[PDB]
Amino acid sequence: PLYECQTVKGTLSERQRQSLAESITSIHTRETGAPASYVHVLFKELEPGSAFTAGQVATPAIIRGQIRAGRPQATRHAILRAITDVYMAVTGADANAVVVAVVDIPASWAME
Amino acid sequence: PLYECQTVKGTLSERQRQSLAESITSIHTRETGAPASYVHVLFKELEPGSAFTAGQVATPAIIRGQIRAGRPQATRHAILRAITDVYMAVTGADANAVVVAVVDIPASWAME
Amino acid sequence: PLYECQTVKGTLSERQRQSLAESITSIHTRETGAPASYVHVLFKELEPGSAFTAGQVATPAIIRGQIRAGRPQATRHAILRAITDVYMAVTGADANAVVVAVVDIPASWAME
Repeated sequence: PLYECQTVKGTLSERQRQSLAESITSIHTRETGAPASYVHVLFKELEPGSAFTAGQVATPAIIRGQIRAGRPQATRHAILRAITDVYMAVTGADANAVVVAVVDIPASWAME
Repeated sequence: PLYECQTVKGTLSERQRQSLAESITSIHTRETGAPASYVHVLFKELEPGSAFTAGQVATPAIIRGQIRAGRPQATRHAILRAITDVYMAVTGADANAVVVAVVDIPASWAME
Repeated sequence: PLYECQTVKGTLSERQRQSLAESITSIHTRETGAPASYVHVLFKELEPGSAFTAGQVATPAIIRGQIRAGRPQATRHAILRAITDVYMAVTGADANAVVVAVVDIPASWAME
């Protein structure tokens, strides 16, 4: 599985990144039952004038996760809820300034 | 909905990113009938010599958009065309060096 | 066709990026029968400490390829194993620290 977090530069500190990484990992290994050694979390930062919401300069938080297909929605939704809650708990950011998406990738489409 | 623009470092200015963000937002809100508040546009730059076309160093432009599934193909094509026409007009780029993709995301795969 | 390579900043030399760009382009054109002019390879770098495996900081390598739908699995698999072998040869990375994915995008969903 691959989780990518995109925020405007200056949003996350090193401690917050470390926290989110350990948490997101634990969330996946708990909701899916997979070994952590295959769970990858990536953090990317955007320049202040490179993030827009409704056509205006903003600071949205986008977290995207690619997981393996063959899982019920209750599982995906559980991951969505947990990831959403933990980011808001770590950063204190607003809910509508946070977007989380977990998509399916067929196992036949990946090689690890 | 999320739109991401990937170009070589130095391609877009502040004014251009503002224009493209406003343009993409307007195009999406019209064709899909979705509010602007949910429309997010991100800009990412690539280091010189890290973008390749036909095995050689080039400056392609990649704009990818993840929208809600359930809308007809004519709607998607209209979004594809408009974004492509706009980017070429704003930047002056070659059509053969511009790639736009609008993929469907199931409504229950995202949380916001 | 679009191939993105995510690594920790400093992992790939410019010569390594060149070699990977050519071989990946070569593999795709060999297995699909598509012109090289449509093949785009992008190299993105992550800041050290912004890339995590399990719970801690690591140096994973993510190569994601977006190709067009309508092609059989054997084609995609051949691309997957080839890219995997080539990357581990060029860089010397561990197989457990390398992830390759090749996803489908319907021709109606892209424009170039």
